[PDB]
Amino acid sequence: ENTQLSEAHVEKSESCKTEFASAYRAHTASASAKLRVLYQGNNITVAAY
Amino acid sequence: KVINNCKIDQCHAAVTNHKNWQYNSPLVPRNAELGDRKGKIHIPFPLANVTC
Ligand SMILES: *[C@@H]1O[C@H](CO)[C@@H](O)[C@H](O)[C@H]1NC(C)=O
Ligand SMILES: *[C@@H]1O[C@H](CO)[C@@H](O)[C@H](O)[C@H]1NC(C)=O
Repeated sequence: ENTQLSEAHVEKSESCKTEFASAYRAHTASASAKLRVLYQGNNITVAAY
Repeated sequence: KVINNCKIDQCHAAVTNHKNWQYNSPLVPRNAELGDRKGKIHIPFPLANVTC
């Protein structure tokens, strides 16, 4: 007439602050560009959306 | 102490008074139904980022 009781549960590890993966959702994207233009014998650079 | 009219069998003995604390491994039996806490200690050697 002897008995034994057992229990357990699940938790989260501490290393989740360095090793993890992330799941994202995407939408419409923007664009940008950079150019070189030769103007009266000189090189100039421009940057714009 | 001496007990009269008894065999070596049919008797049980144990040591029951302690003055230190010990970690509660799953390989040792519990003291009572609800355990009493006495302290805590920390785990060394954390993680970090590096190059290889
Ligand atoms: C560097 O480690 C920190 C936590 O210590 C973490 O937040 C970060 O994402 C890590 N960066 C890289 C590049 O591993
Ligand atoms: C700058 O202009 C000169 C002409 O003046 C041209 O020869 C040269 O290729 C230009 N620079 C670059 C990086 O193309």
